[PDB]
Amino acid sequence: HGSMEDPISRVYRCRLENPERPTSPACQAAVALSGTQAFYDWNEVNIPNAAGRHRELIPDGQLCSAGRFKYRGLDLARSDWIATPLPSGASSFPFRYIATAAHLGFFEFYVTREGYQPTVPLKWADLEELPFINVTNPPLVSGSYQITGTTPSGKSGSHLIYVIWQRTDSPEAFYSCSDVYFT
Ligand SMILES: *[C@@H]1O[C@H](CO)[C@@H](O[C@@H]2O[C@H](CO)[C@@H](O[C@@H]3O[C@H](CO)[C@@H](O)[C@H](O)[C@@H]3O)[C@H](O)[C@H]2NC(C)=O)[C@H](O[C@@H]2O[C@@H](C)[C@@H](O)[C@@H](O)[C@@H]2O)[C@H]1NC(C)=O
Ligand SMILES: [Cu+2]
Ligand SMILES: [Mg+2]
Repeated sequence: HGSMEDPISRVYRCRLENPERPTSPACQAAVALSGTQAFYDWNEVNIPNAAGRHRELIPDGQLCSAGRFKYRGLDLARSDWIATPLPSGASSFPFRYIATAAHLGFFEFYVTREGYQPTVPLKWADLEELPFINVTNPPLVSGSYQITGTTPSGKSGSHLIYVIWQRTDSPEAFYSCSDVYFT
């Protein structure tokens, strides 16, 4: 159980804005759609069944909810999701995935391709084909996994990082969307 902490996922950020009275316009819209309980369950954007079959089980336009109607507020294609500034072509960004319960598993990091439009629902073809980080059981430190990688280098502006956490002792996987701004 968990989600991305840095850059922070939509689901965990909206939780931290308080589901009872959200502060950012995008989270207001998201909580209005999904209701509050989904956001208190920010750590469980999962498919208990995945077994690595992400593209098969998750329809286009439902990447951020992982095809789960419960998390449909995360699929909103808004221009005003709050984004984490991120350098393009750098190896020092402190990536963090907060785990309420650690698991045996690996994390695949994907970024959106050039010419991604935040105003269009996220489709599989909006992401790069290959992950820019794939890491098995990275160090767990103070409740968060610390992950190192090089960000792809010819990027600027509003993008998204999609993190898939596939367990190795279980078919269960977790799915995280993080809004970022390359700069
Ligand atoms: C990201 O990294 C993980 C490993 O940390 C990749 O998963 C592993 O993929 C290996 C092959 O590329 C799998 O091993 C081969 O598996 C079978 C086992 O029966 C053997 O026949 C064969 O000789 C190899 O041993 C390995 O099983 C798999 N590990 C786990 C726990 O699933 C991962 O690959 C991706 O997801 C897996 C589940 C498969 O769908 C892979 O094809 C797929 O590439 C890496 N992800 C990427 C995108 O590269
Ligand atoms: Cu868990
Ligand atoms: Mg690595």
